[PDB]
Amino acid sequence: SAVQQKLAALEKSSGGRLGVALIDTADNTQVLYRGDERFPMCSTSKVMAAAAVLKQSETQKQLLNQPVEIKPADLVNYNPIAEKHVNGTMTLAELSAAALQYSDNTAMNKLIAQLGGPGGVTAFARAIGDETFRLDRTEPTLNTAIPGDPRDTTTPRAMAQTLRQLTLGHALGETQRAQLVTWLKGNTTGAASIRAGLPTSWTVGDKTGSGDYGTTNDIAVIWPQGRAPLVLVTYFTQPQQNAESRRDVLASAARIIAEGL
Repeated sequence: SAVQQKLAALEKSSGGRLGVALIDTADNTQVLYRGDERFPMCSTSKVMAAAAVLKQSETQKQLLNQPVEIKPADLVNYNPIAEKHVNGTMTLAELSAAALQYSDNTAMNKLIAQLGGPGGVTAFARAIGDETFRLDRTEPTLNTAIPGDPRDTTTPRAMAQTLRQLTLGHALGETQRAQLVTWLKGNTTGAASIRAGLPTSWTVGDKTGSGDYGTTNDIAVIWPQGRAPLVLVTYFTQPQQNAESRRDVLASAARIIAEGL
């Protein structure tokens, strides 16, 4: 398709490795570029951790209001929200919001612990049919994004399907699903990524991700005004360990996808 040639040309111009998966829910059509290759998830993994806690709250009705202590030792490299509550508490809801909307790494680590470790996040993925997702480490080491390293990776295809189920399908209860959508729609870190490649009139909920090897990711649900929603995953990684983020590549990929729908 014209789109796959344009995505290939974008990738060639960028010097990196680009992975894209679009699902059009209007007709369930998929557009894939390196859709079955593994990419480091980085902070896009935080969606699965939040969704797993949400699933727990279906049975533990009060779980999200459970206070969790933030101790100094819990603080890692990037904790914009947890920092504000050191030696205090945050609820599991507040921690979920912080992980998704501010990409707080301490918050993410508290969610993993609530789930009994990285194996508890991966287990939820398997439970909802994602056999590709694997979370092996905690923050910040899950962001090393070493070429060839299968730890803490997924594929664009797999993440797109899973993100659809969590947000548009019924992998989660109705209330949990809505809460996740509300959290994603209030993301604050995505203005320069997928959102920058799309019409301003479209509503977007997304979770960005970044790590070493210039890894620059964004996963998003898109509600075009007067049209079925779309799921768009864009993964991008580069061959130099100290490469700079390339959020423009994600916007450009979104723009190329928008040209055709």
